[PDB]
Amino acid sequence: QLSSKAADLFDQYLVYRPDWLAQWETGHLVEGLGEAQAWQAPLWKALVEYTHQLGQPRWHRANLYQRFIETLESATTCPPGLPSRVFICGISALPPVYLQALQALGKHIEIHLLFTNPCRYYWGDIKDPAYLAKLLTRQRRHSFEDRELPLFRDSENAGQLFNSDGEQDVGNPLLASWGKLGRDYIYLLSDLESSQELDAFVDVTPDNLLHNIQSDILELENRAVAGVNIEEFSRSDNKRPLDPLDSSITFHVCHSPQREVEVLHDRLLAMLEEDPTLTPRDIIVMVADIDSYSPFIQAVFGSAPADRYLPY
Amino acid sequence: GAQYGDAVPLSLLRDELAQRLDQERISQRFLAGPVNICTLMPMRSIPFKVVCLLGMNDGVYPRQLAPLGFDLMSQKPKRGDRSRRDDDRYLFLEALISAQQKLYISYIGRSIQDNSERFPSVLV
Amino acid sequence: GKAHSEFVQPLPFTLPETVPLETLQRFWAHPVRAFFQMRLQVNFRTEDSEIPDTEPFILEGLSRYQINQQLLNALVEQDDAERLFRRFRAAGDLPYGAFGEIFWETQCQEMQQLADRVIACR
Amino acid sequence: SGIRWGIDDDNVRELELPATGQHTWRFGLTRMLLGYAMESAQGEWQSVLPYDESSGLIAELV
Amino acid sequence: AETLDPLRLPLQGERLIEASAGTGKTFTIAALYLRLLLGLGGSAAFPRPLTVEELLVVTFTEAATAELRGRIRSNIHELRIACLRETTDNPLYERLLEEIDDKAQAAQWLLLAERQMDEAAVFTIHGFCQRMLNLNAFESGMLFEQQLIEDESLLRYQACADFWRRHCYPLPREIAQVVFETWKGPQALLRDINRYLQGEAPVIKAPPPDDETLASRHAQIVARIDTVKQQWRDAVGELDALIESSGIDRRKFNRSNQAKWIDKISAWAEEETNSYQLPESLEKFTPRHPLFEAIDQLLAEPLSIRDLVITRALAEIRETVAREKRRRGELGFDDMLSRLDSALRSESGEVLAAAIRTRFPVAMIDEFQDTDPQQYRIFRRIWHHQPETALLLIGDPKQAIYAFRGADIFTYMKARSEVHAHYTLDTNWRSAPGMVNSVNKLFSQTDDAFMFREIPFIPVKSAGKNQALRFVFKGETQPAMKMWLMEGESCGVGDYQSTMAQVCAAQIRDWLQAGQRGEALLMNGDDARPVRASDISVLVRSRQEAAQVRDALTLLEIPSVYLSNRDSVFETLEAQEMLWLLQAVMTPERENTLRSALATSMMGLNALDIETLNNDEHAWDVVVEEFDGYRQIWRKRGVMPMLRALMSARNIAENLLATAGGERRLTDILHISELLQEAGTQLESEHALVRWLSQHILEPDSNASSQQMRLESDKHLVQIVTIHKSKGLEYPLVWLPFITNFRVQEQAFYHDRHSFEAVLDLNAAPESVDLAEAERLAEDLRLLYVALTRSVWHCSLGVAPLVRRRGDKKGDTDVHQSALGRLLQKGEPQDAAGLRTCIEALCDDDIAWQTAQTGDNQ
Repeated sequence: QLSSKAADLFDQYLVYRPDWLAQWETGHLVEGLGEAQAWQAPLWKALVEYTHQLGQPRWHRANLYQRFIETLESATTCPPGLPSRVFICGISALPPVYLQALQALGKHIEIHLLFTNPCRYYWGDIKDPAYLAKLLTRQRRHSFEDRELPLFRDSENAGQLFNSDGEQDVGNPLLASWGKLGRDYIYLLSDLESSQELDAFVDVTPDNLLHNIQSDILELENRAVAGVNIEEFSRSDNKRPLDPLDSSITFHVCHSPQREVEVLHDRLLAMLEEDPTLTPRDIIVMVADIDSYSPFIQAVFGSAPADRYLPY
Repeated sequence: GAQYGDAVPLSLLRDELAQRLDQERISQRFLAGPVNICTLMPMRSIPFKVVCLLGMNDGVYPRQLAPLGFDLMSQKPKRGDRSRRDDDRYLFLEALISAQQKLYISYIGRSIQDNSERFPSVLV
Repeated sequence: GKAHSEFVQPLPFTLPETVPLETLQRFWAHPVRAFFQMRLQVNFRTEDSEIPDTEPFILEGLSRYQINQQLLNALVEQDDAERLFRRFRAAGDLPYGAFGEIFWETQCQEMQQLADRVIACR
Repeated sequence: SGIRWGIDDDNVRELELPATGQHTWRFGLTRMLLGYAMESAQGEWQSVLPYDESSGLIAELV
Repeated sequence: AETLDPLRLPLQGERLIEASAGTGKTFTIAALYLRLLLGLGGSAAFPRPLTVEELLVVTFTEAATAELRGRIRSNIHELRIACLRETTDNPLYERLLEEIDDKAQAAQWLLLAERQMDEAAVFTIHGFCQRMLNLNAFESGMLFEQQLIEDESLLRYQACADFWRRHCYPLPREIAQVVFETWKGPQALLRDINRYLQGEAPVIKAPPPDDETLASRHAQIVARIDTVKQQWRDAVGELDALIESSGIDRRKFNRSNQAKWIDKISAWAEEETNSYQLPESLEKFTPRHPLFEAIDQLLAEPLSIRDLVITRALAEIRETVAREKRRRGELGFDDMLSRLDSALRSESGEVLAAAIRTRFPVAMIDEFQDTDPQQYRIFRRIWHHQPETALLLIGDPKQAIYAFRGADIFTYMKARSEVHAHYTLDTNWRSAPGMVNSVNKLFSQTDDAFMFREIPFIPVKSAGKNQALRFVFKGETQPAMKMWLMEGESCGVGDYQSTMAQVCAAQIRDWLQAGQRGEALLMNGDDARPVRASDISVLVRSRQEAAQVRDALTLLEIPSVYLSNRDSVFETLEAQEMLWLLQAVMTPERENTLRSALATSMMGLNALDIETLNNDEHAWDVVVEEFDGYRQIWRKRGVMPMLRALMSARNIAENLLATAGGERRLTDILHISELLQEAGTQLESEHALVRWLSQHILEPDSNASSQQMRLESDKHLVQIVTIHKSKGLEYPLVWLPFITNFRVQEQAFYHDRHSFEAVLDLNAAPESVDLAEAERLAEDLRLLYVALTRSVWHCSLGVAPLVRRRGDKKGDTDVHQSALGRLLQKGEPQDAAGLRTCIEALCDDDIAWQTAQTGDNQ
């Protein structure tokens, strides 16, 4: 058990903290760490000593990509025997050393990153006041024009970027509460030197409740009413209204998971019946944990009679 | 191949073979064509017209995994960290923005045992 | 929906010529059970149970009822009980040693108490 | 037959229990084979009472 | 000994808050949580504010934890917006807005703390220790994956079989006879020692020597009686007692039989003739011999082997089951606490003791009645000292109804001494001022109503918002407590349960008929509502008298729902039919056992239906492929696709609905079908599910998931529920008929008045018996107090002067040996003549007493 746990921890260390392993190879400690390094360091030192003593190959991940970036820094336009073109999509979170390797590789080979985000304007963090002045350059569109974060100077030089952390006034509590990973990742992305960026965003018109939510979460504006003054608290009709027969976003409460699956079955069947143009290639359903829920899915979708049996 | 030398009791091989046989999965038919049933797959974002979720009560979503108890990176955070809690809370927003036409969210409110009370999660 | 019809129904049947005595005995032991288990050939069988987890440390039910019947049938003929005791200890349905000895000593006493007034009019 | 415990005398003595010499698989198979050999009413042979049932053409299962 | 202002509570050292019932205990912890979360209080507050991840709440039941988390979730979301608006409709938060210096820092702190609410540290006791042991692995000694189990009975019995096998078998018969006399087998032995083994092992009074073996003790007893039996033959043979009317001729025959009693050596139970052969007996009824004082020695302290056998069993069974659990690799919920306790007791884990108090610099405990000595040792070792880290305690010092589970009140009794501060809350917000005055008046007759100085008096003040709750019936009003006195001298409560248990049902029927006719009313202020046929309830002590009260109500034609239905689902006819129905699928060819399922009451056929199918061949041939496909579906997918196909194909759910009460029976099929899925996700052998079901059929365990569900909610009958399952619910009308009978205890097991340990004397010392009996007397009083935190409007009860002896005319009673009789007789033995005016003396505007009514009103 201890051997397996230590192997997992050394795999995570090798992928995330190269400099600690580089220092422990020499033998000195690293100041500022907590406990357990006093025994974890000579363990790794004896491990690398033994694996050199057995005659096994020496190269590993850290000293591999370090010398890779070192030899990619100074070379020709392209060494022979490499893929000319590549597309990379579906990326949200990778270790920063992968981005470093991609930065070193971009000087020689054409690459593309199809990064996705639920916002258009910049919503990252800040390090220093000198940082944001560098960020005031221009981003272009695919064909004709350029664009940038709104109200170019007074907002971001104003109390938007608080002195240490990021934007204290993001607005939308949904984004400000859920996008920690996205904010850190876009801050990591926006700190390169050869980064040439250009986007293509499709606007959404607000007609349904879900479209209202998407528009408000994209344009970075709040629609909440705290009710500060007496007139604001008294009036109610200043918000947007909705039609009372809308079912764009609904909710349902049950008592047992079997009853939950039955309710979803009948509701999905009713929606599929009332709407003509709805192919079952489109509807997907996600669940929290499949091993605790698949028997009931098997139950309903085996006991469904063949007259209106939908496949699964 | 790792060049061990001593002997081993049979229990190690027994439970190791048990865990190795109960490890393999099947992820073949995610796009068969009918309605798809799958977990909230990490590192995934596909547009769709109708998206439905189950099990949004308290203490189940997001997952609550304690660390190993002597981890080094858990005391000095950095930029490239990947926690399960943050991963789930990002995947929820991604699933919300991935919808196109409708949405459907459900949880469990009343315990069937004695008609007590439950609560949904902080996200919903 | 429609409710359940009553189970009892008039039934055609023709009386045979010869009937055994023990058939009448098993019928009149429990007539409803007999109607279920010989007329239309069903039996609500308690299915074959699982093996008991250990040797019986103490005896109840039929496991001592047939022992009592065998002991009474042996004692009514005024024969030796030690031979039949050896037979059961060979068969393997008695407690190991002293507990089985004490069990035999009380069971033989009670069966002899019955057998005295049994044999008083033989 | 009455078979409940482990296999043999080595098994019952390895776990530090008294050798009762009964209710084991060897005892049960010996009883069943002796019952194939003779009838049960004739008496015990080696403090084992033979088993009446298996006498016909069914005994290959033994 | 003083009240509490919740804002004015200093959070330093140790604080203990005694809170009686009818308090709103949940509405007190949240206020302290909100106060401590930001750090209000000035001179009586914590030095620094804390984030939500640094706070610890330990609670018993997950149903309580999930509700408490939601309550704090609502309170934070209210107070944050109230801080922005600066005006609040609630006086509590209006008061809390006084000390808030910054009306912009709070809006940041609360908003930042709200987003971290999902992983707030509020756990149960078992989940606390597992998380801490996983966080601190090396110094504790925990494995990293735990196959968790909870059924500690099968291993217990299996290991006890080995002890009986290896420590009873090689005895000779002359010794083993006495062993056989007391108890036959291991199954009989485990029943009387099962409750001692669980939890913490007790300490045995008068331990025998640790090497005295069975044969040595038996031979020592033999030699102990040998000298008296040898030397009695010279003691007999002289007239050393004066024969008179006091000198009975039967004692002459007694030593005439003692001459015969000098016969052998293997006889164990001595005659009773030796009891009059003592200097302490014959002198009060001369030394007379040098051996005459020896029998007085050997008849003052009894003799047996039971103490040595039990002591030799108790440690070894616990050792063996622990060894087997360690070898196979499991760990118990009753074991993790003891595993943590040893590591905390040892000196290796002082760094652990510092690390846990660094991470969790606060501690509060929910309800504190189930304070195990294992847990209290941990708490006192961690937070009683090591200052500038405070602890809070919320406790309800009475009502103590988890003694059978394992809760001990002596831990709280010890814990009250060291803690200094004491607080009490008064406001009920729940019931009538007449009820509050009744429950205050009933306990003022004698001080120290529970024989304990360590629990105080009970002054409770009613609320002010609801100071006008009145129940009016048939013109005039109705007082609070109405007790029913039994006519006669010496009658059992069984006589009530047979005859006069119908009186309560008669009053209930009169109340319902008057309520539906607009005679009775339920009213507050000036608004009123009629009394429904639902909210009236009756409580009993044990399950047996539920049958004794059900016939008293169904005779008067009111159906009654049962809430104490701890009967397992496996005991009904449906499981027995389901086993046959499922096994006939497994055997689709054997025509004898295939016909079992078609004759069932679930399937619904008739005699003419079976008769036409037995003779025909093709109708028989039809069902073969139907069952063959069912077996294939089971072998392919699972139990639910197999079973629901049968539930749908034969059109049975609709047909059962047309029958009388088929909806009542239909729920059990779905309950059993649900249980089979959690069975088959664990078990993988397809054929072994049948043997799993037949194994679970035999023993009816009373676990959680094996219980029934309720059906109706549009209307409700009279609800009957036991005391233990009557916690924290509001009841308008109650009935407590049989709260006058008792049941004395026999086994001597008490707690020491100073050490507070579980001392155990396996002998029968009456001095220890009295100490073990006083606890039983106090717990019945506590349960009586449990019975009276109900009945918002009106409460009623009965009483009966039962005398223990079979005769009637003796001039005394035995109800003062029970709970209510002692506090009504002021600690004195009285009779009916001394109790008649004692009942009527304290009656003033709150005690509407009536005589026994041997009749039927409708």
